[PDB]
Amino acid sequence: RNTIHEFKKSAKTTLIKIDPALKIKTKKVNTADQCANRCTRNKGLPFTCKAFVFDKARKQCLWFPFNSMSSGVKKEFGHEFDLYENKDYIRNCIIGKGRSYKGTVSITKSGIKCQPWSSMIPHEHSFLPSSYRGKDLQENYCRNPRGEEGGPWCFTSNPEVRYEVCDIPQCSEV
Amino acid sequence: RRNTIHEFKKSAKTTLIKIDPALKIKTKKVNTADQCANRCTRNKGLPFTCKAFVFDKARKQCLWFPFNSMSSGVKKEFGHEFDLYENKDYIRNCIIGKGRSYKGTVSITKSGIKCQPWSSMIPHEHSFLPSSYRGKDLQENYCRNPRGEEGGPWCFTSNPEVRYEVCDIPQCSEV
Repeated sequence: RNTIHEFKKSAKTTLIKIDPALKIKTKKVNTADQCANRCTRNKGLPFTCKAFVFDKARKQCLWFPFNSMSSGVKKEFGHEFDLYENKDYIRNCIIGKGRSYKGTVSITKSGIKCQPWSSMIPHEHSFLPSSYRGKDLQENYCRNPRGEEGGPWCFTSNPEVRYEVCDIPQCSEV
Repeated sequence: RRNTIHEFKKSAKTTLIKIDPALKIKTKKVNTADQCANRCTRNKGLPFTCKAFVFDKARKQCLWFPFNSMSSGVKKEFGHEFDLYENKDYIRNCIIGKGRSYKGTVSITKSGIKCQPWSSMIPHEHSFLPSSYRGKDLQENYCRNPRGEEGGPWCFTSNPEVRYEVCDIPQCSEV
């Protein structure tokens, strides 16, 4: 099957390896969907794939045994690249107030679809990605920029509900 | 309507039961479990956070739940006609310490060997059986650390020369 939509996609982004010892595998392919299928099943890869980048200009896959949180790696802007991270290795639970939560949940506790952080409809705010580096305020994911009690939250697509907390599990719950 | 049926951890012949009648549950007649997965993933038209759904193969319908098997007040229930699908977005994918309570779906050891199914005895014979003191959360070929006996979640290996090996599951506290 196609597994591309099972990854967390960061547009216009790539990863740069700084640690010489880290492995990488690259191959020319037609589409990104093909990179995802191979990463998912580690097809022909001599390591467990945690992420991959598709270079739309060169039409090439770059498979990695690391992701954007790994030491020895640096995230970087690049308009011709799209980064896809295996969600099995993107922490999906919170420890404190969800200060550093980077998961993909984008629905409020009541089920309302979150409003994109870079959007101003329905609500106006000052939570611009630019003003909160390292907070990953991309797409419409639940986040906790200021680190407020409630945990990860988001402005909602419902005009009557400015913002609402999301229902992200505590890592110790089990 | 992309198929998201694989973004869920499946538990056959199982449904969930919850007391608190204050929670909202949605139901709908469908053709396949796949149709139910897409709606939970996108969370379309659901007045709550969809964490799991059950597909009734006898009545060809699904029930979307605001909870999963790990939610308080919820219990599993056997049923030949039911298949439970839990949204992996709410199944903890990192461990704390030795991870005895790990219930994620990683199924490959640290060196990259595909895990042997717990229900299988090939290549390795073992005593980690269903009703034993060490067979509590064993399912499919997922890495597990029964009673936290090893350094972390592990599994019997599909490689005859490697009986077992630990898997590479991230610590929730590191990042």
